[PDB]
Amino acid sequence: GAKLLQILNVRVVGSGERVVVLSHGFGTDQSAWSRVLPYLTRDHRVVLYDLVCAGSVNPDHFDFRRYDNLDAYVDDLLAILDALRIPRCAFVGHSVSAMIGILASIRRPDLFAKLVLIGASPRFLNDSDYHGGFELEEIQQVFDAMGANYSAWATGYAPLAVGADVPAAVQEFSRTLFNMRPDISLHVCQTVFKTDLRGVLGMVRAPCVVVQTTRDVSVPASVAAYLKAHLGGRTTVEFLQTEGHLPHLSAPSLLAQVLRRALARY
Ligand SMILES: CC1=C[C@H](O/C=C2/C(=O)O[C@@H]3c4ccccc4C[C@H]23)OC1=O
Repeated sequence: GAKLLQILNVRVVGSGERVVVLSHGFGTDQSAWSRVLPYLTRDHRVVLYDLVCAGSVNPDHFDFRRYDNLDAYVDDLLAILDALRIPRCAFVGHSVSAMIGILASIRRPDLFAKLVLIGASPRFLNDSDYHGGFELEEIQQVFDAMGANYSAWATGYAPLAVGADVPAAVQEFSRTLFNMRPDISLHVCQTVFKTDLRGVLGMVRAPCVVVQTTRDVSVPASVAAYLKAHLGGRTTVEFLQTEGHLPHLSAPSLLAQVLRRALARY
């Protein structure tokens, strides 16, 4: 309840009758939302928190057996909302949090009025007649890299993830990426890559906006199309006119426009 609010560094800011949850992705924490936040705070009550795997959350609270699937992250999210006494909200989440949001909307359809998914994929691994963008050997090489020299891995990965040449964004992402516990980073990455949400997408009742950039290193353009086609609710794909996996860091003013539009009516 209240302790969880402290453990996950929960914050509520802004004024408006409508509630939005901003849920960060891998390698970041809630500070990643800082640039888009001012566009929202006039019209919304905004909840921010850190995922348990965030570097800004004490690694002692991370349970390796518990967090071995995304449903545990969903537990934390639902427990946060119930603690804050929020009966209904819109959920915006990035990367792994998009996955968490999908699962939470299935668990508690009454709680989630709308989903906005950024850099979202149901499955990263390739399959028969499914292009996720990665092959088993490719991902294996990553795990080895994260395992052998983590900082070296992080140094190489951060600019690929940002993907546009935006030195300040690369730096901000590196701050929170390097500060992650290397073993927790690997674990989350292993959990995510073993996740296949394709089968449950049809169970989502909430209207969804899939936000897609021109180039995402972990998310092929065809995946956004797949989500729109297979999500059970009314779904639209919004395209950003710029590239990268972290548009809230790399082009926050552009992402804010799509968000303001997506959160207009839910
Ligand atoms: C949860 C989440 C998944 C996602 O892809 C994560 C990746 C990672 O860690 O190494 C992988 C890799 C290896 C080489 C080049 C790019 C990437 C991106 C892949 O981005 C996220 O935030």
